[PDB]
Amino acid sequence: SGALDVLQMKEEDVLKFLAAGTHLGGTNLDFQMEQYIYKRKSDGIYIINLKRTWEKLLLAARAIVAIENPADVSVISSRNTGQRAVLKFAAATGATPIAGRFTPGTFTNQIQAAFREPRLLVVTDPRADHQPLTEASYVNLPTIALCNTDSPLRYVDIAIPCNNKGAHSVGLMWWMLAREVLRMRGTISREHPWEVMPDLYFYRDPEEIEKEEQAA
Amino acid sequence: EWMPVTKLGRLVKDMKIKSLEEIYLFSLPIKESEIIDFFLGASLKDEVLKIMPVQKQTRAGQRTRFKAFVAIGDYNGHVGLGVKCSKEVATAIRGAIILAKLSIVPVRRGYWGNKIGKPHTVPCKVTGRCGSVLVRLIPAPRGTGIVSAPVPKKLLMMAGIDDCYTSARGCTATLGNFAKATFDAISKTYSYLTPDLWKETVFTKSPYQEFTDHLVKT
Amino acid sequence: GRVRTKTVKKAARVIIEKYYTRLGNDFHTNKRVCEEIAIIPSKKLRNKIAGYVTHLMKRIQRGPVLQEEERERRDNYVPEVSALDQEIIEVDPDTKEMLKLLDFGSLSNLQVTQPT
Amino acid sequence: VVADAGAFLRHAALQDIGKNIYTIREVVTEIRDKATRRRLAVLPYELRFKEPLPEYVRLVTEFSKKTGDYPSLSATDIQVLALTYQLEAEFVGVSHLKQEPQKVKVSSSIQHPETPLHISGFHLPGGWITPSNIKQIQQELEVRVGCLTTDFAMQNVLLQMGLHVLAVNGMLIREARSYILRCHGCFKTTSDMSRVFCSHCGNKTLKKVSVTVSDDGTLHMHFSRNPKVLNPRGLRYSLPTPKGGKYAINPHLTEDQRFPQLRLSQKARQKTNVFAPDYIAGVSPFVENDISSRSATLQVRDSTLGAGRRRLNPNASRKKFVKKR
Amino acid sequence: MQNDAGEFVDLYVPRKCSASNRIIGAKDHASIQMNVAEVDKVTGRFNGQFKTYAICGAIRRMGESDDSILRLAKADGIVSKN
RNA sequence: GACUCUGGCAUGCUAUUCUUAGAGGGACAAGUGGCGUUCAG
Ligand SMILES: [Zn+2]
Repeated sequence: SGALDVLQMKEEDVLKFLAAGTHLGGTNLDFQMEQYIYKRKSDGIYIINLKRTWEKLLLAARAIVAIENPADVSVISSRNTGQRAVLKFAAATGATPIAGRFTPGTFTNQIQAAFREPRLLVVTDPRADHQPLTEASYVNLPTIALCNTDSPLRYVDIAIPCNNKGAHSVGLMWWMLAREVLRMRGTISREHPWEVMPDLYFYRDPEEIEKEEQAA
Repeated sequence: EWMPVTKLGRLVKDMKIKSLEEIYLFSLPIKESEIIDFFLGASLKDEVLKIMPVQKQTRAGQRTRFKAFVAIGDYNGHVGLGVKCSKEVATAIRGAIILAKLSIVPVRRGYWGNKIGKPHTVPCKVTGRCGSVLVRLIPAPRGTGIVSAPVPKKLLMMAGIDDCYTSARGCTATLGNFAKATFDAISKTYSYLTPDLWKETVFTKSPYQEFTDHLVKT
Repeated sequence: GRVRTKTVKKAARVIIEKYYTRLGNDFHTNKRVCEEIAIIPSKKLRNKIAGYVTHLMKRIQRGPVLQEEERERRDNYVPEVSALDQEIIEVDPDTKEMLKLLDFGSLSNLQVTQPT
Repeated sequence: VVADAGAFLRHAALQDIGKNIYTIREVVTEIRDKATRRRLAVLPYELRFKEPLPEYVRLVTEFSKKTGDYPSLSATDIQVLALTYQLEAEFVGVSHLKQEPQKVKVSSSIQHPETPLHISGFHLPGGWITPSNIKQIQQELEVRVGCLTTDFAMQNVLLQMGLHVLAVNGMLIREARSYILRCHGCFKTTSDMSRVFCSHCGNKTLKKVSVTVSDDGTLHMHFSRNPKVLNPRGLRYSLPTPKGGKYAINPHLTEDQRFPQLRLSQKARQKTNVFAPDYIAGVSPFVENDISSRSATLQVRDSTLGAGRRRLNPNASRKKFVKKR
Repeated sequence: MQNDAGEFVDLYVPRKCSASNRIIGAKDHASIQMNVAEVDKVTGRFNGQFKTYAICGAIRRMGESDDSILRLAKADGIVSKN
């Protein structure tokens, strides 16, 4: 946000952030992430400032939009909570998704079936996805990372302070990132709400799949 | 026939990238030897610094492989240093040549006294360190020549440095650390910041960013 | 003579196992849905793929030689009501203080819960 | 008399007690116990299988997510609940049951959640464990239809909605005393006591809260008014860089991060059983330890071993010559 | 760099770091040249211009690349104050 | 030569039906009848 009244955080976004629990960070704290916290509460939980989260999300969306080829953005998730969302993010944008195992040597070993050369890297979790951070360090790739309070900031350029442990928070962050990228490009109107609701981006958890197929 | 794998190799194969310095401008990794083969070509000469035969240990036994230390160099321009251990000596030599082609770095050249003509010497006194081996390069007046041990003389002659005073420290008997320390000193010649390079850098568009429309089709 | 290439074989097996539903019997419809589906370099490879898949859909629909559609049906599930749209949401007093400092103090869905 | 899998695990032969025995296939076929499948082919066959209706499983889920138990429930659990719902609706009149249940009432105490109350062998100031009582200690033991559920969530939802359920004891139960885990960041309650990360926000923040549900349908839960429970002492510490590979162990910050597979060998995880009929023929009184395997050299340990070591705060001082794994 | 006659006697001029003013090396493969988009001030849609920041590999190693990019974004008006 | 590239026809786009040279189409055994382990051919 360049102090633009269009790009400010609205009431519905704040309600979504409170509903998922993005303000509820981790319990540990990395010293480089202390700039993005609000206060330490009594029982130990670190509160994530939502305005800084909005500003870093806008910075990340601006970085993604500035990549001309939409396939040059690589979006990787290793753990389950981000997986579907990453695939859904591809359906929003066209960026190249890696869900599941990230094979080492993807960005460095040129003679491979899964060798690919991106231009911008977007990472669900810097703690879980350390290997693509190392490869991006080797092959000159800037990094977007959805960082929590206890998240190392080695080889990341834009750290988005948010809760990334819960499935709802991860899905919400990916959905608002996709919505902001599509609004920034201009393919969807900023005034009307997006027709894709954020519940499309959440983890399925097959026992809950059984419970939901039961109630049909 | 060369069939490139990387996007950089695809651009080098076509006429999108005209010079090697552009690839050195954005510090992109050169992962193919054919890029250096295409840009420099016949101007690259090779000089095998050393062949050491060594006995590889295996449960089958002590079997011999040869280790090649090769310094490749484009005169008044570039050097590369390659180390390769292999079964046959020719295979080790060509592997070291390939690994030295992948490590081609530019060297900055300056003047000792007043700036007349082409640069001939190292711009400022620099240092390269490798395993207790210290190599120090000092600017020299024109016409002096390289005053060094034979291996750094080889490297500085292939760098196009016409003249340079040298001082070494440590166990210089081992050739690998000595050559790598000289190579590191050559890299820090250009990595050094001087009052000449004080202008704010205007950012030219990246080669992947400029020719992304051509790279959509491939 | 003429023989089919192995890359065409594996790509057509992928197309058959992935999206057999939208594929049909006409050559040009199969070709256009094939160029719609996958990442595709060349025209001649596309046409070889289309011809081979058309011939093998002439084959397999006479006789043999479901999980992925159910998987993608589970993948694009959309609820009638968003789970984020809750009537009353719990809020911390410190989180409420942060919201007041960030100027969103006029919310209606928040309920402040004290640590008992 | 709807039999849940908890009665089958406990060898509850209450087939003579009831007559309307109704069970699900997926509450009996998933059991990996050999003795249960052995006695299943021996037990008299008067139990019968019945399927619930989609409307009734829909309604059961509809008020179960208003009770706040829906993440704790399972699919076959909902099958059992709605089967009992359909049976009591089709036999007995439906006016007995009430929907949209009562609110919670909060009454905290000074007692710790780790106070050892309601343990049979434990006694403060007489409570003895007699062989006349070893058959008696099951739970808080207090006409035609009922349930044989052992999970607290099933009892909770069935008693909030209003069905009289029972236990391995023949008499119907009256009160439900248990513990739940509550997040103190998001205030979401889970009936699964085994888990350590909450389902909503995912932090390592679940804490124990005691719950008592009366036979009326009124629930009251006790918090602990103790500063030791909500204390941020051993929580912030410097973390190592994340290591990869086959051997790296991570500090376990999320519930579903991919750990490398580091299992124990079969000889390393054999525990000696002493009441076997052929134990006395053993040359050694004990199962021999495993030192030969690669897992022994890597110091691979069980998940149970080293539990109080994790409870120490990392910002402390250990013994000089000891190393924490 | 430039001789007395006036010719630029140098192979190429290297880029410098946007935060710590250090020269990016030829094989500094952790170095980053990132483009951040500019938008119209009335609609918030992508304009076509972008601001470019270069970060050396050492700052990316130290974890200070995020703070440096944020500081440059506040300086260039991309990120609002507070 | 079961390797790589590629032509015939464009009244289509580009500075354009007669000359140009970049791109985009068009051809893939595609369809028909027989011989065929009824599938490879
Ligand atoms: Zn929680």
